[PDB]
Amino acid sequence: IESIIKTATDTVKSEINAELGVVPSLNAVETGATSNTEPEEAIQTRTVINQHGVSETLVENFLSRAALVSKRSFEYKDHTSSTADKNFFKWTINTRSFVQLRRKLELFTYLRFDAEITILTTVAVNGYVGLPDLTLQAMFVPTGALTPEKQDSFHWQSGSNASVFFKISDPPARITIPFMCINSAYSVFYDGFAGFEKNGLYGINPADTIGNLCVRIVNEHQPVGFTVTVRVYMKPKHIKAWAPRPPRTLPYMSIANANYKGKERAPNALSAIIGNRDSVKTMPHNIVN
Amino acid sequence: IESIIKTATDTVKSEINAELGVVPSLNAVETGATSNTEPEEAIQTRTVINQHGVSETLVENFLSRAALVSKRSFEYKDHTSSTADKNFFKWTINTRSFVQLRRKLELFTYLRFDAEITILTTVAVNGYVGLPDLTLQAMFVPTGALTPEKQDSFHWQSGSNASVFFKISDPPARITIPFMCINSAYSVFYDGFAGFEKNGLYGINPADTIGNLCVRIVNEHQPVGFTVTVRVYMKPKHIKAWAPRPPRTLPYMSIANANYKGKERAPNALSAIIGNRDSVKTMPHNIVN
Amino acid sequence: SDRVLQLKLGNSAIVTQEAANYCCAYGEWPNYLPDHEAVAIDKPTQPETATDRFYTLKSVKWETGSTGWWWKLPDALNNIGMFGQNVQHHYLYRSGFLIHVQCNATKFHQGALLVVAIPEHQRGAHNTNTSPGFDDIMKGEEGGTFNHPYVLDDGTSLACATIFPHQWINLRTNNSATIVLPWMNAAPMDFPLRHNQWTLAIIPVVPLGTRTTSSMVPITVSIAPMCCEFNGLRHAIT
Amino acid sequence: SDRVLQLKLGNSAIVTQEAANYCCAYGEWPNYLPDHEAVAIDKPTQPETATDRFYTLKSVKWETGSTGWWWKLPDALNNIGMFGQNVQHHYLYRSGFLIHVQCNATKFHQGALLVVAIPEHQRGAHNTNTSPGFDDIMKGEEGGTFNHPYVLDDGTSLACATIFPHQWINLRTNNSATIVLPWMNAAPMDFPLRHNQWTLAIIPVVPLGTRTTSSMVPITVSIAPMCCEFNGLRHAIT
Amino acid sequence: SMMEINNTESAVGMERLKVDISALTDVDQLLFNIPLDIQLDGPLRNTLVGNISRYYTHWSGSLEMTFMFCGSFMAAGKLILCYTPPGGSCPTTRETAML
Amino acid sequence: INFYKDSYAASASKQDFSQDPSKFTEPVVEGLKAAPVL
Amino acid sequence: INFYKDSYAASASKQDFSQDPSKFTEPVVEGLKAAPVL
Amino acid sequence: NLIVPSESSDTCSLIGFIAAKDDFSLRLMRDSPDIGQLDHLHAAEAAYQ
Ligand SMILES: CC(C)Oc1ccc(C(=O)Nc2cccc3c(-c4cnn(CC(F)(F)F)c4)ccnc23)cc1
Ligand SMILES: CC(C)Oc1ccc(C(=O)Nc2cccc3c(-c4cnn(CC(F)(F)F)c4)ccnc23)cc1
Repeated sequence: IESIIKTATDTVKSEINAELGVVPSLNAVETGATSNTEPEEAIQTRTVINQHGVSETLVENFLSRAALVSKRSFEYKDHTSSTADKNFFKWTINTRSFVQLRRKLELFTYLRFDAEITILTTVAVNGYVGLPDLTLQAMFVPTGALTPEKQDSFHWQSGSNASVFFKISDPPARITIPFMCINSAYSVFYDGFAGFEKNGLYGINPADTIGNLCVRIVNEHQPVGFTVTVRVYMKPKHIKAWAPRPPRTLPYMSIANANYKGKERAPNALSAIIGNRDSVKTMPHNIVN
Repeated sequence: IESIIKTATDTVKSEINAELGVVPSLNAVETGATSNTEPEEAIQTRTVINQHGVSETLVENFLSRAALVSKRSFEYKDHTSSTADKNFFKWTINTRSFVQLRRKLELFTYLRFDAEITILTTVAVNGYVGLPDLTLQAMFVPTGALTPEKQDSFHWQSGSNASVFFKISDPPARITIPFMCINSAYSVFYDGFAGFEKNGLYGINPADTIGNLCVRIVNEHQPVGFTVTVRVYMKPKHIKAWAPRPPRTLPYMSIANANYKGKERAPNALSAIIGNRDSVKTMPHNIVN
Repeated sequence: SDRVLQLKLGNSAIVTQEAANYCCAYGEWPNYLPDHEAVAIDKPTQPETATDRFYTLKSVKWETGSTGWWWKLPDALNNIGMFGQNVQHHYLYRSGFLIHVQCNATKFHQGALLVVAIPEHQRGAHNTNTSPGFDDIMKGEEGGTFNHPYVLDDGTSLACATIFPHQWINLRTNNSATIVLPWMNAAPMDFPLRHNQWTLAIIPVVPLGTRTTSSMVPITVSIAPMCCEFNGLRHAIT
Repeated sequence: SDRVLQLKLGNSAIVTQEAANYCCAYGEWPNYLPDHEAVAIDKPTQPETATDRFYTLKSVKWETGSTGWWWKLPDALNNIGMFGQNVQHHYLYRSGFLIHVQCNATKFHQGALLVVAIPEHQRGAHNTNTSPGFDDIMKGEEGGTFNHPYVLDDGTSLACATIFPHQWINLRTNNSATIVLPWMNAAPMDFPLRHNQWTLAIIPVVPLGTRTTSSMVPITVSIAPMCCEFNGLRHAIT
Repeated sequence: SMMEINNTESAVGMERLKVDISALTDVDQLLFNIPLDIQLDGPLRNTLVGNISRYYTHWSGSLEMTFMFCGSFMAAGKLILCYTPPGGSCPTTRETAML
Repeated sequence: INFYKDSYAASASKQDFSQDPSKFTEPVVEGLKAAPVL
Repeated sequence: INFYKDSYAASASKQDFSQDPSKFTEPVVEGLKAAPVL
Repeated sequence: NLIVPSESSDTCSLIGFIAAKDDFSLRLMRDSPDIGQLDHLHAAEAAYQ
């Protein structure tokens, strides 16, 4: 039954028992219920008034911290001879590329949230003359819109796409993206195929497609080359979460799938997740005096 | 009849019909009215309580996003020998030069709006020593006022013209221009001639003339040359719109007229707007398993 | 009193004399889609007892080397009876399921099956970058076998799978498991041929053992769809 | 006002602009079987819009030599859509029918079709003692052609067939006929594969004629089962 | 607004906005089909619903198709117009489309 | 937040949910019924 | 502090202390007593 | 079938139309793929002269 829980539960004092037909420490795991044995039933307890708050394990607090989702470096230079990100890049938006945020998100089956996006830009001189204060444009290109082909293409005029223009000397640029799934929740996992034929992608729900982030330098190139690095952070907020999942153990292989190999030996090998001890009778860090 | 609509309409359940003299799926297109057949009349429906909002298709939201209307590059240098924008330029204000905003505006015959103007400036060193933090002046020169002839002419003293002075290291400069037509609405299209003689321009309403934007660098030239690029964005706001129009299909040719040529082949050729399929019986992306 | 259970749905009934309660996943029960959650506006067909009945799949042999078995829903039932015909003729489907898993042995046998219903059990392949193909996933009535049950074939772990709806069959204690699944999807309905809401998994965490004379020990799976709805009447994809 | 009619059932609709009222056979309307008339005690499936919809049969050419056409119900529909699947999976069936017959031609054409629904149209053979065989009777969707429409292929007469539920298509006047049939049987339900309640017959009492350039003049039959019930869920006979 | 259903080579300009029907000598023949992708370049793109919707990424709700017959007063006929929900191939026979 | 003296300075007015599509869908002098149009 | 017009712009909602762990710990149709489970 | 007399044209035309109903809704505004430019329009430069 649903109730409001702000602090951990109190302990009541308990006495000796000795009752026939009452066995609170016996349980039946086959039902699928977890053990309902209370500490007051297992041992003699004292009264403890418990004041420990539970706010830090709220799903909102557990998930709503900003994490890196995209990092891209490119050359800001005269690109007339290059083969390359020619003063701009396109990113197909995903949340699976950096494992810290990915693993936390994958503790859940369904998530509904708004995304706070922070864009951090940094610049170095190519192998010094000072660092230029560049203007950048980030343009959100949804599904079925045309992406820019060039730094100076007319796609950047952004008649209806959301663009943010920001300087390197500014604080990091920030926008919120609304929860934009065509369903009521994102499918964090998807046991299905994207298309009506058999050749569509496994494991990606088409309902969750965000689109493209296109980022250019707006300045014309300088006589000298720079490396620009863009970092994108996402913070989920206003979060609802459903059906918690067993956590990822094996290293991720791919952003496209759940494929697994494991480490060559324990921990997190396919044959042994926990590191080995000599025997079930060995206490590995036993106190000896 | 006018009513307030915030969400899409609900669907009622419907039963079998079989009524003589009642034929809701039959229509008469020759009247000019669109079909009034409801889904409840065409098929058996269930009840659906519809919660989908309609705010994103408000004319205010559809039009009030900032779009590029002017882009100009010029040399910031000693111009004593040049032929050129000699540290300043004049722009005859128009909204027809960039096709994304133009095509959206041309979905309507008459528009009344205030214009939010954002000015973005960027600088590169000519073919490096760092980038200078220049001061620029933008001056609105209405109809019949004198425009500057030189970077240092006394027109720039701006006794009664609106000027904004802004730095490159600032955020983009922003002002709102009021709705300033001599009529109650701008004429987006104008089936007429500008003058009382026959030689005036076709297709421009004199009532909609805004004036000139004159932009100079206020600094004296440096010993080295820079390219300055100015970008002007307009955002319509407080918008009223009348008489929706069929959209532009063929590429624009000119800012001065609606002249048309089309692409050499479909799509958007003069003979064929939609790309061809083999026959009226061919399903181009047919699902096959 | 919680060891004997009769399940009756349509023209089918199951009795068991050694249950261990039963699981209602997340405390939910199946229900039809209410009007305040509806999307598709055509009137649904609700076939009731024609579809809301137990279908019994082919039994699998529990053997000493067994890694476990899995079946995907609705895929395992998409070709069975009047449920399958409605699946083939309609674009959209919605239902719950009643799952009953059956395994009996002697009082001299030992062994424990984890019986777990996994929502959106998106599989991984082992030791490759290539995603699982259509024929790796879509097994139909036969179902599949676990490659690496210890990581649930998805880089995760068996040990933590008890976060999902489950019972155990412990041959010492019980010969059957029952799980009731609600509709479990982000959308209110789905196309039944390209997405599976639920995977049933049966994994022998304790292997089958005895020193009596050996017999074949089958595991049998019976599944009743519950509150089936279908929308978008069409020809059969079939 | 009685010349324009729209019929809507499930996901299907028919409009006509030249009807001539419509017939409700014996003044009845289709209804479900009430409890005071029920025999079989299992809960019926009532698929509603999945079955209670128009099915359009193959069109037949009206030609100068045509003797007329017939289709038996439920037999003509027993293999079509979700109606056919329920027929194949259930021992027992009950429904009404909505019959719409379609034939248009120019204002320079002439011709009259008697469109008649015959209950228990037990056929005779011509000039033999041997009763009609299974393949003479069971035609399915294609239907049959009349051997001797003047005696209705049963030693009787066409002239008196207007005692049965009927309309006419008179090309001068109307391009469609509609007949609504109730359940018409001595038993409250029947096995759909061995007995036909109704035969639709279309007989050209006045032949097709014109002196304009000839075109193919098809006759099209659309039939909606109404209030379909099925009992005795089984595997498919199929 | 008018669909460009006859988006075929050898239909030029206004010829692309009409479909021509003739008397047939075989029963129940297919006359034409209409692709329903608004995103891809089909008959629906250059329409009022089409052009406005392509400023957006998501859409929901019902569409109406109306057909006006522009033969002579003396022309007669019956057509069947069928919508097939997705999941299989486009139907090529009337007995399939009728479902 | 608007501390400017001219009301045209303000932010956009996204609150007008009034519609009348019948001026474009049904500009017929006699309204359609649910019913032969002609 | 939220002067934006869209409510999705707001700061995070850290106030929902409602829990129901029994949907995960006790999804049994008949609840456990304090008492032989089986 | 289409059935016509000798003095009517043997071939007849359909015009097809589409509209949204009032249950229709649109979301997530984007730049339309139906328009673009690779060059300055004619007389665009002359706005600066
Ligand atoms: C240019 C400016 C104006 O607009 C911008 C728009 C967007 C961004 C940007 O980078 N956004 C994002 C980056 C990474 C992930 C997301 C997701 C997301 C992915 N997956 N999920 C479900 C989950 F978690 F369950 F997997 C949710 C949703 C929306 N945005 C995302 C940056 C800028
Ligand atoms: C220097 C500072 C102090 O003052 C400034 C004043 C103005 C600007 C500037 O660039 N303004 C503008 C640029 C582009 C178009 C317009 C329009 C307009 C054109 N056409 N229409 C009707 C339509 F849409 F229907 F066609 C409306 C109206 C007012 N301004 C405009 C920049 C700065």
